[PDB]
Amino acid sequence: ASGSSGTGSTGNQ
Amino acid sequence: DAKGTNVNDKVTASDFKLEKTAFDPNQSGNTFMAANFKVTGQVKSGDYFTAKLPDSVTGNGDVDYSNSNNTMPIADIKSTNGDVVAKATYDILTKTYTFVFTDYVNDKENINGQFSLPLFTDRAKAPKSGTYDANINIADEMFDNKITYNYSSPIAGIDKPNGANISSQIIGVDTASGQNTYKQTVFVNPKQRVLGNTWVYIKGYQDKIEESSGKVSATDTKLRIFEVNDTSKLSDSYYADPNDSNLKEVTGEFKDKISYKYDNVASINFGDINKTYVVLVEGHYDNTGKNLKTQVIQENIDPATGKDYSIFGWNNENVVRYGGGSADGDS
Ligand SMILES: [Mg+2]
Ligand SMILES: [Mg+2]
Repeated sequence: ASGSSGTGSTGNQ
Repeated sequence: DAKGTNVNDKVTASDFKLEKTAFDPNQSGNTFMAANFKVTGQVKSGDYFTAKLPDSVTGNGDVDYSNSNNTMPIADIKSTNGDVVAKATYDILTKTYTFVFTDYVNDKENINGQFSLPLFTDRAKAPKSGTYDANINIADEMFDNKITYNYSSPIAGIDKPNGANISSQIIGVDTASGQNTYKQTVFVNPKQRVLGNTWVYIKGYQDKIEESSGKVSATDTKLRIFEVNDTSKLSDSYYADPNDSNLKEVTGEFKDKISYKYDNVASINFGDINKTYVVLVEGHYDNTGKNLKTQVIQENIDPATGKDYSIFGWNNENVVRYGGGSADGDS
């Protein structure tokens, strides 16, 4: 994959 | 059962480790904190202990909880049999995790366990690449760390003096509330080149409409557009504060220049420009359960010659990380 990508957490839901 | 007494004074955390101390949040980089903990003596249901994060890190990362009262559930701390030992939540505003013991603990003693929780950059408080202190409190004890963010630069595009250049990042996605909002920052002309007949396209998908949940439209999308005074002052992290004096909102100058005529895309007519602009996108995604994937595109010419066309695209998608923990005590 190209561009940029983010990341986070949904707290296991 | 309800959150009761703070028992940080009975809980000691130990063997603290970050999974890694350097990463790139613009390529989905993150870390984890891992620690053991043990209770001296007995606790009861409703007793709780906490962990507190500093300015440089967050527990939520690019997932946004502003529509869910700034609170996020965290994985349960479970015993071997699978019984819940503590339920956990995290406050986005105060960066505090709270672990509340369940009645599992009432007949136990010397409960001990461990957890691994994902930690992310704070794009607002750590806006530039560099090393930051990341001193973390667990149960009234400090565990000092340094974390290095090597952000992939947002300053990207075609390699000509009049080349199209644009980048973006989705920095908030609401997965919890049901509203399905997302927040995206777009940097238009971050090279600050002189561009002719500039057009920008913000898509709710990449190459295949059916493969993204994004919905860009007059009813689902609001755009705010800011002229940047000093490009050097823009974040590496893609955070951009609409109230920062470096940004001058010019949204009212684009009322005839924004079109939602085409499917799942908004076009913006920038014309002849020589500055960088920030576009703050407040959007929505559908309930198909598909990944949210987007692409922004900019095309332009060389204004002095009318030719030397170019076009540049920039894709975004985000990934989710999870935590886990366990604990048991003797009867
Ligand atoms: Mg303590
Ligand atoms: Mg449309």
